[PDB]
Amino acid sequence: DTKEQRILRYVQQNAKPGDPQSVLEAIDTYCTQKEWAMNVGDAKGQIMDAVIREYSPSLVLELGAYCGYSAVRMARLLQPGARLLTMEINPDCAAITQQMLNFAGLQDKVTILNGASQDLIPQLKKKYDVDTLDMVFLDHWKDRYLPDTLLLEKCGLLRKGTVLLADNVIVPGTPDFLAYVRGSSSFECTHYSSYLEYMKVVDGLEKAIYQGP
Ligand SMILES: Nc1ncnc2c1ncn2[C@@H]1O[C@H](CSCC[C@H](N)C(=O)O)[C@@H](O)[C@H]1O
Ligand SMILES: O=c1[nH]cnc2c(O)cc(-c3ccc(F)cc3)cc12
Ligand SMILES: [Cl-]
Ligand SMILES: [Mg+2]
Repeated sequence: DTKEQRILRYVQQNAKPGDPQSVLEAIDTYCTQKEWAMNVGDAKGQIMDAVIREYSPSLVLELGAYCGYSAVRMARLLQPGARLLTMEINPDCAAITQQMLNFAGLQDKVTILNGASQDLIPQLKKKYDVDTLDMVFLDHWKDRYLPDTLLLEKCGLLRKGTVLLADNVIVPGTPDFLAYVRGSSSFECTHYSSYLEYMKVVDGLEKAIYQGP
């Protein structure tokens, strides 16, 4: 079996069904004591929780699901009837994420879309009945962050106040995306310095709030 399958099985055997916080703790314990994995983790996750609670977004888009850690982390703090869509290119990972959300009791709040972000984004309005997004979590692949931000804008999915939250802007790093948002009048940017998941290595989140054309 794969690392991701082992993480899910660990959850299943060391967390409580229906209890999101127990799911996060189990994933964090496994990835600290057994095998590292690229979940946003607890240090950055606490900054993410702070953001979610500030904005209480009704519709969140996540780019990059992996095993579902971040989807559990966000979806557990959404208000009733609020929703998360998450896009995942790797079908094995999509199936793990679904099972993770199911285990957590969050499946009614989350839709996992199996496909590439750049193919799915153009289908959100007509196929997923989306108007505009309240928040975007970018956490898929460093080289897609800029192109997919620009695509989201093109497709009319951002509105004044939409919150872009970007993982890994330091490690692996996303220099094109950062230089672009920081230098654009269309974005109000703040940097949240932290650590790479499970590691004593500096990393951070970028918050970029869309301000209109
Ligand atoms: N273009 C793309 N579209 C969708 N998913 C992508 C993608 N490029 C990479 N990915 C997916 O992005 C994920 C990065 S890891 C995501 C971690 C997750 N947000 C968490 O914190 O728990 C991987 O599962 C990878 O398959
Ligand atoms: O590719 C990644 N996508 C999404 N999130 C990531 C993430 O949080 C960490 C890393 C990562 C960081 C250091 C390293 F040595 C190897 C991989 C990659 C991704
Ligand atoms: Cl951590
Ligand atoms: Mg990440």
